[PDB]
Amino acid sequence: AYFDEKLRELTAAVATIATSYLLAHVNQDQHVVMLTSCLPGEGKTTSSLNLALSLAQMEKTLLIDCDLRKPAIAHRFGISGSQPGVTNLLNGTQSLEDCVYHDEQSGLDILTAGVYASNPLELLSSSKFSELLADLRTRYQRIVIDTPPCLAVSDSFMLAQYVDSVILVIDANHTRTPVVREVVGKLTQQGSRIDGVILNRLN
Amino acid sequence: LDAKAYFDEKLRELTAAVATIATSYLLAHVNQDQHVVMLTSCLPGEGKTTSSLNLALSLAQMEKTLLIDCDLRKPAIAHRFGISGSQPGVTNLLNGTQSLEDCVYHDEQSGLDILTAGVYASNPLELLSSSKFSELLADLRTRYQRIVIDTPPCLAVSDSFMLAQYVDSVILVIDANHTRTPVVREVVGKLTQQGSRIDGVILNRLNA
Ligand SMILES: N[C@@H](Cc1ccc(OP(=O)(O)O)cc1)C(=O)O
Ligand SMILES: N[C@@H](Cc1ccc(OP(=O)(O)O)cc1)C(=O)O
Repeated sequence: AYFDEKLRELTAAVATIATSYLLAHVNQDQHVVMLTSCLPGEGKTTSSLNLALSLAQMEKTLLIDCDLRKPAIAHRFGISGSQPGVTNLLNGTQSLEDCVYHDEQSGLDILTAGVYASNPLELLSSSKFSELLADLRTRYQRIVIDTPPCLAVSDSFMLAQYVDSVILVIDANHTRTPVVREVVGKLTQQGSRIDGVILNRLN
Repeated sequence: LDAKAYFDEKLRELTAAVATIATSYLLAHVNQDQHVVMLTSCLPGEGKTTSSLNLALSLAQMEKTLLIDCDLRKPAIAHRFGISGSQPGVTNLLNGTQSLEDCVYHDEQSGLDILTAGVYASNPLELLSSSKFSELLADLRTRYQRIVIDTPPCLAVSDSFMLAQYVDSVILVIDANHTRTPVVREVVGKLTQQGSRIDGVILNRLNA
């Protein structure tokens, strides 16, 4: 049943235009961009690729899958589970060349989550992670980071230290605003600021 | 320089797709007797082919469906599924070069069956006014639950006024941003003053 997949993913794409516009033409200094939600199932992963796909039109961009717990990016580009990714780099198994997947339908570069890692937050709080991000900055104009939810784990409060912009994805049909207000509060009380929302509408 | 071209194809495709949902619903759940349905416009450039696509694709999820390209003059269907222009289709069948089996292309991403216009033919109205064209339609009726036919614009050539005799329903595709209603009212009259009746509109909105 293809036509409804076409409506869902086409809709998902337009729901990210104003966010993609702002980044491309207003805050051009925001080189590393982090997408997150308060809970699972709010459209965060498809908003991430859709954002990265459009930023790929004007800049050499990288999409990184950083939900090392339930990773989806590799799934949605039809990428191998074999394909080495982010954890592979941090663990020094493979190098960046044998890790980036190039979707040259689009020009986008994709760094998948990589093989399983039982220490996801340990890995992400690494100084091998901060070093990896610093190196990717000097190689890419834009980087888009898919993160796991803000209330499930602490990963994303950890990552936000490292990024230039946080975009908060919200299933406006179901997430309640007092929750959002609390998540915004938790970020504010450690430093990070929210630079924009994406309001998906799911059923 | 920017992503306007990328986002505008998506927005155009999304608007085009959404414009065919109510049409498809009506056919799937209200007018189930209308097995062969014809889409057309008054002029070129009104969204008619992608409306014929999405409609067929959408009917495919509930019924065994066939999309036929019958604009033998400026054909688009084959182009939009990434099918070779070589691929035999309607003209091939009418000219008896190929038979029906190694003519139909199956899009197995979607379940839809597609019959392209086929190789070029300089006798287009000649061919469609054939009897073996009607015999081809009679056979396709017994093989498909729905048949969706993309046809030429009404005011360019007369092909579609001829085709309407063979179909159970005519759907008129309209670029409501640009087509003017007295034009539409005139084309409706031309069908009204022969057999055909219009059973529904699809209102595209385009950005020339
Ligand atoms: N693609 C659909 C639904 C969707 C659901 C979940 C999803 O992934 P996650 O919840 O992990 O962000 C992505 C997309 C939409 O955005 O409308
Ligand atoms: N090519 C655009 C718009 C378009 C589509 C079909 C179309 O058909 P026609 O020119 O025959 O009316 C016209 C314009 C789209 O994919 O929606």
